[PDB]
Amino acid sequence: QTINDSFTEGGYISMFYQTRVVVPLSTPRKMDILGFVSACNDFSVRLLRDTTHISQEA
Amino acid sequence: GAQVSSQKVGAHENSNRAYGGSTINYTTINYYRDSASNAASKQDFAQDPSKFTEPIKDVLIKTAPTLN
Amino acid sequence: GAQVSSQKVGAHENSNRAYGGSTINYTTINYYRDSASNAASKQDFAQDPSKFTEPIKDVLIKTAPTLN
Amino acid sequence: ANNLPDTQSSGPAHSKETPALTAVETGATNPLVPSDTVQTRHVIQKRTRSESTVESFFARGACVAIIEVDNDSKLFSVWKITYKDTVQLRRKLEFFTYSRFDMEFTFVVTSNYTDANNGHALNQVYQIMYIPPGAPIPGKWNDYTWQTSSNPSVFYTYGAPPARISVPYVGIANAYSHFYDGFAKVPLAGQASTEGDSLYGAASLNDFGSLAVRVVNDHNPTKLTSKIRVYMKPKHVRVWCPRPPRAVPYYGPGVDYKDGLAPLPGKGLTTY
Amino acid sequence: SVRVMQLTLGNSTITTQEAANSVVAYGRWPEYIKDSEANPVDQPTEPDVAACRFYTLDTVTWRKESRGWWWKLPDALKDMGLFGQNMFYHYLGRAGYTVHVQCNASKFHQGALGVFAVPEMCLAGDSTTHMFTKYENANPGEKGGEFKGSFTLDTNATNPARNFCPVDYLFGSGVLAGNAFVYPHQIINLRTNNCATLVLPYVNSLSIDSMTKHNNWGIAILPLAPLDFATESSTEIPITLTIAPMCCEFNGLRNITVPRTQ
Amino acid sequence: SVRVMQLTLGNSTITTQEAANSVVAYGRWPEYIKDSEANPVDQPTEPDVAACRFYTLDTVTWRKESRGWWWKLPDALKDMGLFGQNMFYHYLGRAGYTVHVQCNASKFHQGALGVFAVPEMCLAGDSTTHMFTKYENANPGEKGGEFKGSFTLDTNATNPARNFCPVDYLFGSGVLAGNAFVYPHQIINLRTNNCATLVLPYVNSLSIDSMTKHNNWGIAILPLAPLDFATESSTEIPITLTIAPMCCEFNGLRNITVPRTQ
Amino acid sequence: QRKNTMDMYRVELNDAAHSDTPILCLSLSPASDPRLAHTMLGEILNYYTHWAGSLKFTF
Ligand SMILES: COc1ccc(OCc2ccc(COc3c(Cl)cccc3Cl)cc2)c(Cl)c1
Repeated sequence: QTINDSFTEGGYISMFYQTRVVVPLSTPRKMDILGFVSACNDFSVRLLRDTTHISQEA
Repeated sequence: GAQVSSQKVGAHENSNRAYGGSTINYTTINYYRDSASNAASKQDFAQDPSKFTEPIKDVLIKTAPTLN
Repeated sequence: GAQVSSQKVGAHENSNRAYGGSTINYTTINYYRDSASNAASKQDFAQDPSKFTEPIKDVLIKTAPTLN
Repeated sequence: ANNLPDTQSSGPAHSKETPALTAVETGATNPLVPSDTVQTRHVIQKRTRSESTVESFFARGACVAIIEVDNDSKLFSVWKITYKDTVQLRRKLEFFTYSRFDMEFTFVVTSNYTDANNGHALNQVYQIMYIPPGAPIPGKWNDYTWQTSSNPSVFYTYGAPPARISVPYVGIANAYSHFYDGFAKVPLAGQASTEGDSLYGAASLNDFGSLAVRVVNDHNPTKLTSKIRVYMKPKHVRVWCPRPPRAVPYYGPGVDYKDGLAPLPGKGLTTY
Repeated sequence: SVRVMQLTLGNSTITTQEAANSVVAYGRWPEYIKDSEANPVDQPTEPDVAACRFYTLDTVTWRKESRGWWWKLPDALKDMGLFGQNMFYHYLGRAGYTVHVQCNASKFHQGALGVFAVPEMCLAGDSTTHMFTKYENANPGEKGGEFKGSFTLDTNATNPARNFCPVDYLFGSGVLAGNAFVYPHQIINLRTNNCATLVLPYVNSLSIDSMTKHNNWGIAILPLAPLDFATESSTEIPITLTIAPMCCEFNGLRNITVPRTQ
Repeated sequence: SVRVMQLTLGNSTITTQEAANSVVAYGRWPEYIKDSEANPVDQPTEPDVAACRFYTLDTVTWRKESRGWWWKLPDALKDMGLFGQNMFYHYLGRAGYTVHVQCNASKFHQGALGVFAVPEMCLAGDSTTHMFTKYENANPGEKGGEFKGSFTLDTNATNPARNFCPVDYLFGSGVLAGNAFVYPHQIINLRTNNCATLVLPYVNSLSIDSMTKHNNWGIAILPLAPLDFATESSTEIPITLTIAPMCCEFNGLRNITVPRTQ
Repeated sequence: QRKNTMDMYRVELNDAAHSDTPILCLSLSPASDPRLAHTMLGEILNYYTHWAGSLKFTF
C-alpha cells in the first residue's frame, strides 16, 4: 500500500562508513553526496486515487 | 461495423465460459460519425523510456565503465 | 460477439418450440471491456469431494477392510 | 452443477465384503450408497445440484450497510468498507477461509421529510465517492475533495432505478482472507509495551478504504434525512478451505463471542 | 498394512505398529514455490535436511478431566534447531509439515482424541475489547495452550490478561466442535490406534508470508470420548507431539529477529 | 580492467575501482565434496545463499606503530549469521572463502600491507611449557589478534596467560617473514591499490573436519612498509576485512555446541 | 535548518576516523516516508493505492 501500514511495511535503508573518507593536505575535509531514486523495469502501480499533495481552500 | 475484442479475465468463475468462447469477448459498435463521440478503446500501447532515462549521445553498457 | 447457449427447460408448453429450435436457446453479448462488468454465466462445473471426504494417503475400497 | 448418479438395482448378499463396517479414525467418510446395505431398484436419477454450486449460493444481493445523511457535519457521511457490519452475508462467506470474486454493488436510496407539515425541497442528487486508502477524506460536505478528478464517483438522482456498479478482484493477496491468524506487527525485544502492539487477526488498518456520501443540492432549512442501503453480490466466485458455520452470535469483527453461548435446545435421548 | 509405517526425514525416523493410515490435507502434498507463483525476487534458502526433520515438542498428559490442547504453526517450532534460526533470520518463510501425534495405552483403557489441523485457526479472546489478545499470548511456542469448559470474561481493567478463552464445545471460535470434522483430521481411539499422522501442505492466500506475524495452521486435540481405565479414577497417559517442517524456503535475509516475550 | 571489479555472493555485492587483480590460492577454486572423496555417509546441509555471503568483521586501524594483525578461519566467522549457526549445530563442516581486505588512503600517503593466507597457521606461545596456549586464546573470533615486535615470556606461574606471542619478523612461528611470500598473498601498496582479494579453496588432509576444533586457514596482515603521511606523525587509516564462506556443507547434526569463553 | 532549502538534498561526509554509526536512515515507504513522498516516484505513487516492484538508489 502507498500509506504507512505495518502489514505492508518495506524495510530499512541505511549507509555506513566501510573504512573512512581520506583526503590529503590542502583539500576540503567535508563534502556532500546526493541521493537519487527511480523504479526498476518490474515496477507497477494500481487503483487510481486522489493525492493529498494538492488542496484547495474555499 | 461491430468490433469484437477479448477481455483480460481477472476473477474466474467455476465455468469453462470463464476460460474461453465469446463469454470472454466484448462487442463494440460506433454510433456517431465524429470520432470525438467515441469512447476510449483502452487497448493502449507502451514505449521505451530511453528518451528520458538515457538521452545520451554515445550509448553505454551498464556492465561497462560509464566514464571511459 | 454473441454467445448462444441453450436453456434447461423445466415446464414445457404444448409447443414443439418448447422442445427444440432457437426457442430453447438464449443469447448473450458482453458490452463492457472489463470482465468484472460481466454477468455470471452460471454454466458452472462440479468436482470430486475426495479431498475432503477421503484425504487418505493409502486409498481404501469400501468393500475391503478399512483397518488392515 | 450437475446430475446425480442413477440407483442400480441391488439384490441380496452373503459375502466377505462388508461395506457397512469401517473405521472413522482414518479421517475418511464411508462412501456408501443405499444398494450397499439394502436391496434397491433401478431409478433413473433426474435431480441435479444446479442451485447449490458455489456461484448460485452467493448469487444474491445482500445488505452490507445503511449509510445515513441528514440534509438538515451530517450534510455528508463516510462509511468504512466492510462486510462485517451485517450478519447474513458475513456468515455465508465464512463457510470458507479464502475467496476470490468480483463484486456488484447496488444502491437503494430513500428519503423523507422529518416534519409532517413543514418544509419543502426540490429533487435531490447524491454523490457516492469512493476514497481509496490514501486519498484525502472530505472535511466538509463541499470541500475540494468532492472534485473526484481520480476517485470514482457515482451521482444518483432521487427516484431513478437503484444505482449499480461492478468492482474487480481488488485484493493485494491472491485471494481474500476471511480469517487471518496473525498480527500486522511483531513486538521486538526491548521496545516499550506501547510499541509493536497491534490487533489480533487484523491486516491493514485501512483494507479497502471507504465511501463518502453527500447530497449535492444546497441544503434548505427543511428537515430531511436520506438513507443509502448498500447491497453487494459476489459474482465469478471461487472459494477455498471450508469451515464450520458460526453457531453463536457475532461479537465484533473477530471470532470473539460473549452472549448466546448455549445455542442448542433440550431434547430427550430417546424422544423422537 | 494400514497399521505399520515408517517415516524418515533427514536424520530422524518414526516407526508405528498401530496406525490408522495417514491423512494428506486437502489431498495436497507440500511443495516449493513454482516460478509461475513466485513473488519475492531474491534467491531463497532451502536448509533441507537441517530444518526438514522431526522435532519433538513437549509431552502433555491426558486425564479424565482434560478439555483439550492447541498449538500454532510455525509458532510451536520457532525454537527448534536450525528451523527456528532460519525463521528468525528471514523476513519471509514457507513450510509444510508432517504432524505425528503419539498416544499409547492398553487393551483395558478407553478414550478417543480428535486431532484436527485447521488453516487460519483464529481463537476467541477473554475481554469485551475485540481482537484484544496480545502477541505474546497468541504465540505460546512449543508448550501451546489448552481448551476450557466455559467462557470466563476477564474483568481486570487495570491489568487485562489479553489472552484467549477457547471454550471446547465452541471449538474456541464460536462454531460447534462436532463440525470441526470438515478440517483434515484423524481420531486416536485407544482401542484402535497409537497415533494420528497428518501431512499438511502450505496453505495461505499468498505464496510466502511472514512466519513471525502469521500462523498458517493450528493443531487442536480434543477428548471426544474421555480417558477411562479399569477402575482407576486416577489415570494419566502422555500425548507426545512430533512435527517435521517440509519444503522450507526463506526469502529476505537480514539481521535476526528477537521478538518480545511473556 | 585489472583494477575494476564487482563480487556478488548471495545478497551482498562488493565493488572496487583500485584492485590489483585477485589471487586464487594454489589455483584452486572452492568446491563441494565429490562422491569419490566423501567420508561421512549422512546427507549434508548446504545453506547456500544464507551462509555463502559477505560478512564484514570489525575494522582495525593502521598507525605508524602497528606490527600486524591475524585471524583464523572459520573461527573469525563463528558468530556470523546463519554460517555460525550451522557451524555449531553440526559435528563436521567444510567451506572455502573469498577474503576481501579494504584500505584506502590518498595520493600523499605511503605504506604497504602484506596480506597472506596460510594453511595450518600455527602460532608460537608465551610460556616455557610447549603447546600451552589455551583454546579460548587461540580462538579470538572476529576481533582476531596482533603481532608483536619481540618475544616476551610469561613468567606468572600462579596464573599463566596461556596465550600466543607472535613476533612479527619471525612470522609468529619461528620462520622468517620475508619467506611468507610462498603462501597465497597480495600486497596493498597505498600508491597502487585499495584492496587485496583472495579466493581460498578448502585445504586440509581430510575432506571434512570439525570447525570448532580445527582452523584451516589463517589470515596474516603485516606492514611491509610503515604508514606515513605528509608530515602528520599522527596518521590513522582503517583496515576493514570482509570475508564470505563458499560451498558450505555440514554433516553430523545434533544439539548446538556452546564453547567455553574468555 | 535544512528542510525546504537546497540543503535538504545535501548529506555531508567528513574525513573523521572510522565510526559504525549510520550516515543516514530511511524506511522503504516510497509514497509515505517524507524523504521519498515528494520525489517524482513518490508523487506518482500518491495517485495510486498499490505499488509493487524493485527500486534503485544511486549516490
Ligand atoms: C471477502 O469479502 C469482501 C472483500 C472485499 C470487500 O470490499 C472490497 C472493496 C474494495 C473497493 C470498493 C470500492 O467500490 C466502489 C467504487 Cl470503486 C465506486 C463506487 C462505489 C463503490 Cl462501493 C468496494 C469494495 C467486501 Cl464488501 C467483501
